Parts: sequence; structure tokens; C-alpha cells
Amino acid sequence: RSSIVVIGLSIHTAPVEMREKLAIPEAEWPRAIAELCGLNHIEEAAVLSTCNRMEIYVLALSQHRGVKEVTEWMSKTSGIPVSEICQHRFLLYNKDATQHIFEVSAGLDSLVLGEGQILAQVKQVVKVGQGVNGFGRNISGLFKHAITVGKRVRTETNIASGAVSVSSAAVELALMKLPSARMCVIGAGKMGKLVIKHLMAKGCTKVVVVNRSEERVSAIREEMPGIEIIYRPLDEMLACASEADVVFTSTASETPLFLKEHVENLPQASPEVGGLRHFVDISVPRNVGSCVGEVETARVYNVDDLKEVVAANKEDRMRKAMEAQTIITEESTQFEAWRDSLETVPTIKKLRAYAERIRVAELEKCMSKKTTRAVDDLSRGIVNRFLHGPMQHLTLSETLENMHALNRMYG
Amino acid sequence: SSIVVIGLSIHTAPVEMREKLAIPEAEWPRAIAELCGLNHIEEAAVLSTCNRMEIYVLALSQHRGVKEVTEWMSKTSGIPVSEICQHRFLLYNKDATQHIFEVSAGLDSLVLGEGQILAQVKQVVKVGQGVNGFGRNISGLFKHAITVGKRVRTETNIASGAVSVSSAAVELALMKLPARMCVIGAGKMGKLVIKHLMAKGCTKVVVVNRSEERVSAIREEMPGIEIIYRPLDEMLACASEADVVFTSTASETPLFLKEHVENLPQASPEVGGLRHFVDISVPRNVGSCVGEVETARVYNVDDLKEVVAANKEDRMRKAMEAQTIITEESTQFEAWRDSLETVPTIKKLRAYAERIRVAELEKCMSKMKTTRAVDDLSRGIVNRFLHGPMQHLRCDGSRTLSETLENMHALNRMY
Ligand SMILES: NC(=O)c1ccc[n+]([C@@H]2O[C@H](COP(=O)([O-])OP(=O)(O)OC[C@H]3O[C@@H](n4cnc5c(N)ncnc54)[C@H](OP(=O)(O)O)[C@@H]3O)[C@@H](O)[C@H]2O)c1
Ligand SMILES: NC(=O)c1ccc[n+]([C@@H]2O[C@H](COP(=O)([O-])OP(=O)(O)OC[C@H]3O[C@@H](n4cnc5c(N)ncnc54)[C@H](OP(=O)(O)O)[C@@H]3O)[C@@H](O)[C@H]2O)c1
Repeated sequence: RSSIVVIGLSIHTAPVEMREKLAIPEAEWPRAIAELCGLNHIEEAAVLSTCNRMEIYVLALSQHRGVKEVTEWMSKTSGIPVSEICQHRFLLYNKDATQHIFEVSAGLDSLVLGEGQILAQVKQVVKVGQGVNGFGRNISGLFKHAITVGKRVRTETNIASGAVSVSSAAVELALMKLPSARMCVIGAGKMGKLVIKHLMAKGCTKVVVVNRSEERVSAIREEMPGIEIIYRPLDEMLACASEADVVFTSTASETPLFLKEHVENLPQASPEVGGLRHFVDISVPRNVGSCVGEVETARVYNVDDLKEVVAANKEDRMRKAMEAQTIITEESTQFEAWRDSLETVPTIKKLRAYAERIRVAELEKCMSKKTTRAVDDLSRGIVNRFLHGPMQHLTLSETLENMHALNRMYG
Repeated sequence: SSIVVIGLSIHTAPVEMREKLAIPEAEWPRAIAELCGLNHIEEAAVLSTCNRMEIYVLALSQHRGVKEVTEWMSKTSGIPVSEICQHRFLLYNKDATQHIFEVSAGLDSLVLGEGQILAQVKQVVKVGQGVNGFGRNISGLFKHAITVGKRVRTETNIASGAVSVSSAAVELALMKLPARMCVIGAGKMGKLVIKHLMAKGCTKVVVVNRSEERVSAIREEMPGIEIIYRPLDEMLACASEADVVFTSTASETPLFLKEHVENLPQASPEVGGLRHFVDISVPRNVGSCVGEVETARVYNVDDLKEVVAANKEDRMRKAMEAQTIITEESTQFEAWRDSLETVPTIKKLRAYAERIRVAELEKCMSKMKTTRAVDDLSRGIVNRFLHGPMQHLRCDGSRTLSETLENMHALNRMY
């Protein structure tokens, strides 16, 4: 009866300036989930917060009321009015929802038509969620089965991770906008490391890397001997951007690192590269204020702006994204069977108790007329000899029909 | 297992051939047991009338049961298997039930000239009672036919085969004249022929019967007509004094052959010196050779078929509603018949439970006045645990069919 619902904003609809207001740091996922499960028609929840999407997966008692509650909650936490959110809201139920989260995890819904993508993020959601009570059987199962799908599709389609494609796209765009340009990367985590790899493969031999800690950059430097990596601590940020022509920002900061004030005071980029400083900001929330675009000699790009790249062997238009959909169609119906095989739990318990109410009444009825252990045992023996059979019968399609039968034949 | 109808009917076979297949009511039990004695025939019924001969069976295998029944038909009629094959009418399952519902209603598309066989269906069920082979599927089929026939009668008022045959007999006889009436046989059909003679204005009839009791009874119940009894041995003389002779005895051999009637003096010149034999008996009471006599005309139930059909259509009312009744009950029957596949699991379940119960009861009774209580506990627990699965295996027809049957397979798996 109860529905699994997906309720989201994605890059397919909402802009990054809208989407980043529903962004939920990993450290606040357990809090978010608890809040959602506090709503009257929501029993389980999970948040999938990535750069292309903010998606809330719930197990709702009522579809309509679940959607009203989660949407009102989105409005409260983000600051965004319900009316705006509804205009960009994405909504699917049950089979469509599991279908969706399978395509997302496989890389068949985001932005390039041949991508990872969210397999790493679906694993992170399962990790973080293990302690979280609200992350119950249904939604955890969905996500776990999404991990399975992600991996299968990955080996068939061989489609690179979403992290690989966004970083790849950042380098292509920078090289697109440029007519030796000085490269600078702020945030040496997974993504900035990827940006650096893509710059190397493009032939870049020197990059200045600004990071919170030096240790990460030390690792990367040790790991990539071929290129000259120059570490700079975060408080030297503004010096770096001024000695750079393009600035990649890839940090988990929840507030912009650059406002209009910071960049207008920066010396102009070299005329050799057109006199413009290209801020390529692949962070969500963004590390660059959109006001920076008011600065004449500056250019700002965010994840949404990687859409005018999307060019990398388009022949996977079918192959990858075709070989994968068959996987998705078989795993879905497999998962639905699995979901249906969960109501088998309330049945095993109940049926036992159903026979236990008959056993007790008849026992009691008899005892009003250690022979007492004899008849107690007789009453247990008859019942166990009737439960024992149905105990294992609760293939999976025959186990399912067994369950439905007991329910019809009893309660 | 399928329900099969295997028939010859006036749609294709003349009476000279049909009558060889005719099976008297006293021999239904023998025939059904002969039939059920075949390797693939679990149940059987014989529907013998003047327009048709139909065997209804429950067969293990469609082609094998049919070949076996066909052989039995040939073996009991004298008719070679290849002639029978030529005329053989065949329908399976839902088509067969639809068919028997129509025949019972007097709505057989292929035999338009017959009238309701409801009386004859009721008789088959009545005689079937004591007949081993007349099983639950076929008796059920026939009983449902009975219900359909009655409903359809109440809605359309299609006459019986009996009424419509005797009525056609008199009508035809009157069409062939521009008359001294004789009727041979005073049972159901002959009484009806007399009634239709009165209905038409006849005030005198010579009635030849084997026993007088029947004719005395008729004589008394119909005081307005002069009824002249005459023993069977005199029937030839009666013929020589009649201008039309109705024959309607259950004799399985002919009463008049050509030698008998070429002998007789010519019928009155006032009816055109032709003596009309209207023979409504199957098997025929009048030899066909009688038609070779120049001053004579013979007719049999085959010749009535058009005049029966015309009258049935003339008096036709509420055809659609009738066909609705048939379509719906057909599916209601299939529903009831699907329901029956639940009986074996019910018994197996009940044997299973009883074996557990006594086993556990004897355990307790080897460890111990109060023996009926401890007994009661055991049956009480079983019956109460079983009652749900026992009311969810019995249904009528609606939905719950698929569920009921899925409980069956589940109960099969879990035990
Ligand atoms: N990962 C993806 O699949 C994906 C794809 C595209 C874009 N993005 C976006 O890109 C950004 C980075 O993601 P990531 O996966 O690279 O993260 P990550 O591996 O966890 O590292 C984030 C980096 O940002 C730094 N950082 C964290 N908080 C900061 C703060 N408050 N101020 C300044 N620096 C801070 C960290 O420095 P330390 O090493 O010293 O801790 C680290 O180098 C995020 O906004 C993310 O949403 C993610
Ligand atoms: N009933 C129908 O719906 C139907 C329709 C059309 C035609 N028919 C045919 O018409 C014939 C009569 O049927 P029914 O239902 O009217 O019969 P019925 O009520 O059972 O009576 C049959 C009559 O035939 C006589 N009879 C029986 N055996 C005889 C024999 N060996 N020799 C001379 N007479 C004999 C009987 O004499 P007793 O009185 O002395 O016993 C009785 O008068 C049958 O051949 C039948 O197939 C039947």
C-alpha cells in the first residue's frame, strides 16, 4: 500500500542558485532524515544531495499528503517559497521512483548521456544512513539495490564516474573560453585532484594548488611527478587568483570564497589570454558569487554552465545508455519482488499469534474438565505441525503467492 | 480433462441413419457404463431425441476420447466409422456447454426445427441419479442446462419438442389434405396429437393402443371427442378405414411395411384417394417402402423440420434476452466448473490434518476419565486452524476464482 516517493529538484529543471538552497551537507543528512520522518505521513526518508540534484526519497502513508509535507519542509529549510519549488518540483511514485534512482545511479539521467555517476554518492548515502533510524528497510533497500545496479551498468556501459565527467567538463570549458594560461585549483579533494589530472592530460605542466591542508596536496604532488604542483595555504588564496588566468574552485565550503569585492581588486589577467580571468566553479554550493560576473574583466561559470560542453564521443548515445536500460528494467522488477517480500514479515509473526489465540482458547477450554504438561504439549505439537510447513514458504514468486494466500485464508 | 459433445443431428443426418443411434430410456444406464468403460471416458450422458443423438463425456484426452466414443457409436449402431465421421458434430468445453444450453432452450442454430429439449434433459438427470458414470461434471452441466431451459422458456415461450412435433404433425397432415383420423400409440406423443386434432376441430378419432388403460384415461379426460379404442392387432383394419394414420409408438421396429398397406382399400376419393401416414416415431413406426405405394404418402420427423422451424420463428419473442441468459450462464457454469478443481486438495488437507491430530493425540494419551476433552482439544484446534482455508476453497462464481485457486497451489506447496 504505502508508496515510495521521489521529490526533487534537478539540473533538468531548477538552476544552481535555486538548487543550492536545498543542498544538505553530509553531516546534516541524519538531521534532515529525522525531520522528514517527523512529518505525519512519512515513515522513512533519505536525502541524495549532489551537484546536479537534490532528491528526497520517502516512504509515504499517503502520496498526496506526503508530497505536501515534504514540499513544505523543503520550503522551510531552504527559504524558498512553496510556489517556486512546486514550479521546479520533480515527482515520481513507486515503480517510476525506483526506475529513476536506478537511472541516476547508473548515469542515465544527469548531464551528458554517458556518465557514472552518482554511484559514489549512493554508496555514501548508504554509509551515512546505517545509524539513522529513519533510513529504514524500504529506502535503504532501494539504495542498496541502486548500488548493485550502478556496478553492473558500470561494467557493461563502461561509463566514467560523474566526478570524472564534471571535472573533465570544467577543463574543456576553460580551454574553450581561453583563446600558457596560468592554472590555479582551490580545493584539492577528489574533484580538484580530478581537475588536475585532466589538465595534465591536456598537457598542463604547472598548476598552483590552494587548499585548507597541505597534506592532501603533498599526496597529489608525490603521486603526479610529471607536473609541477605549487602548494599554497588557504589564506594566500587571493594572491593565487591574481597570479592566475583561470581559477578552479572545488571546495566543500557552504559559503562563497569569492565575492565581487574580492575579485574587482585583483590585477587583470594577462592580455596574452585576452585579459579575462575565468572562474570555473564546480562547487555546490558555489564557491564564487554570481556578483563576480559584474566585474568586467572576470568570467563566472558554474556546474550548470558545463552544459555547453557535453561533447565526448557521442556514439555512446545508444551503446552505454542502451545496454544499461536492460539492466535497469530487470533489476527494477527484481527489486519490486524484493519489496513485496517484506510484507512476509508481518505475516510470519501474525500467523503465529493467530494460531496462538486458538491454542490458548482450546487449551483453556480443555483444562476446565503432570497430565497438564501432556495436554500443553499436545496443544503445542498440533500447532507446530501446522506452522512448520508455511514457515519456510514465507523461487520468490511462489513464496510471494504463499504469503498472499495465508493472508486471504486468515487475516 | 474436457467436456465433449459428440453428436449426430438432423442438421446433417437423415432419420434412417439417426434412428440406428437411438437409445431407449431403459438403456441409458447400460450405455453410460459401456461408455465410461472406455479408457479415456470418466463420465458420460446420452441425449437421445427425434432430432439428435448426443453423447456428453468427460474425457482425459480430447482426440482419444472422441475416437473411442466414435467407435462405440459405430459399434452400437451398425453404422461404419467413416459414415459417422462424415456427419459427426463436435464441440469442447465452453462450446459444448453453450450448445446444450441452446438445445435445452430450443435455440440450436443448426437445428432450428426442434423445440425445447428441457423435458428430456430433466429425464436424463432423473435417470442419471442411480448411474455411476453420470458424474459431478456432466450431471452439473445437465442440471445447469435445466435451469437455463426453464428461464429461457419463461422469457420466450418456445414450445417443447413434444408439443411442437405433434403440432407440426397435425399441421402437415392438414396441409396435405384439401378426414377419417387414426392415431396409433396413446402415450405422450399420441395424446398430444389427439389434443391438436381437437384444437383443430376434429370430433372423432380411432385410437390404436397396445394397452386399453391409456385410451380409457384419454376418453374420460376429453369428453368432447368421440374416442374409439381398438387393440394393436387390429391396427391394419383401422388403417383401411382412415384417411390419415398417425403413428407414435415406442416400437423399435416398424409397424407398417409395404406388404401390409398396398393390400388395403384406397382412402376416400373425397381426400383425393391418398392415405397419409404421418410417422412421428423415432425409430420409425412406418417402413419407408410404404412410400412406394402409389395411393400413399409417408412423412417422418425429418419432414416436420421445416414446419416446426417456421412456427418457432413466427412465434418468436425476446431472442436477445434469451441469448443473454445463455451467454451468462455459460460463464457461470465454467465458473462453477473451475471451482471443482479444489476438491482434491480439500480431501488431502483433511487427511493430512487428521493424521497429525491422531498422531499427536496418541502421544498425549500415552503420557496420561477425561479422554473426550483431550480428544475435543485436538479436533478443536485442527478445525479452528483449518476453517479459514476451508471457507476459502469453496466458492460460487465471480474475482475470488483466481484467488481460491491460488490458495490451492499455495496449500499444495506448504504441505
Ligand atoms: N564529488 C563529486 O562527485 C562532485 C562532482 C562535481 C562537483 N562536486 C562539488 O565540488 C565540491 C567539492 O567536492 P569534493 O568531492 O571534491 O569534496 P572533498 O573530497 O570532500 O573535499 C572538499 C575540499 O574542500 C575543502 N573544504 C571543505 N570545507 C571547506 C571550507 N569550509 N572552506 C574551504 N575549503 C573547504 C577540503 O579541504 P581539506 O582537504 O583540507 O579538508 C577539500 O579539499 C563540492 O561543492 C561538491 O558538491 C562534487
Ligand atoms: N416424447 C417426445 O418428446 C418425442 C418427440 C417426438 C417423437 N417421439 C417418438 O414417438 C414415439 C413415442 O414416444 P412417447 O414419448 O410418446 O412414448 P411414451 O409416452 O413412453 O409411450 C409410448 C407408446 O408406445 C407404445 N409401445 C411401446 N412399445 C411398443 C411396441 N413394442 N409395440 C407397439 N406399441 C408399443 C406404448 O404402449 P402402452 O401404452 O401399452 O405402454 C405407448 O402407447 C417414440 O418413438 C419417440 O421416439 C418422442
